[PDB]
Amino acid sequence: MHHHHHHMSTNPPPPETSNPNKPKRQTNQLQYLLRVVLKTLWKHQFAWPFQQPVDAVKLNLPDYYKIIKTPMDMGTIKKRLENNYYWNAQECIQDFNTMFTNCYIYNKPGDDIVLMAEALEKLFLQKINELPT
Ligand SMILES: COc1ccccc1/C=C/C(=O)c1ccc(O)cc1O
Ligand code: NA
Ligand code: NA
Repeated sequence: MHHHHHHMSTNPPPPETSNPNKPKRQTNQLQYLLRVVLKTLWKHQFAWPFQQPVDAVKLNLPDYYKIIKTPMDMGTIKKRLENNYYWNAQECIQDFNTMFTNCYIYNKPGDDIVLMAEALEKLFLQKINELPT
């Protein structure tokens, strides 16, 4: 009897940051999303949980990827922007919204992590209120 001692929690593969077959563009709005929006959010005191895929193994959150089926994080977004992965600003904004929404789904109002996401989302909405063009 192994008692399933060898079945251990693992993280899923991270989201793709490059797809040569995906249509992509460099737009002023996407350049701004990288240079202004992401890079100021990245420097925020609360950015650190969001700077890379949730590592459910390290955090001992074995239920995270049971609950969250569309993970997203700013590290993935930053790579996508740097790799010219996106067709338009709205695709990138959708990834930000997914990142915040996942946090609110998995956690509860008043949790430290949710207060962090709320603060970043406030700054995010302030920054994207006006894009180029
Ligand atoms: C319940 O999750 C938290 C609660 C309070 C503060 C932070 C978190 C989440 C931390 C992360 O998600 C995280 C931090 C560092 C890292 O390398 C990977 C992560 O998923
Ligand atoms: Na929730
Ligand atoms: Na702006």
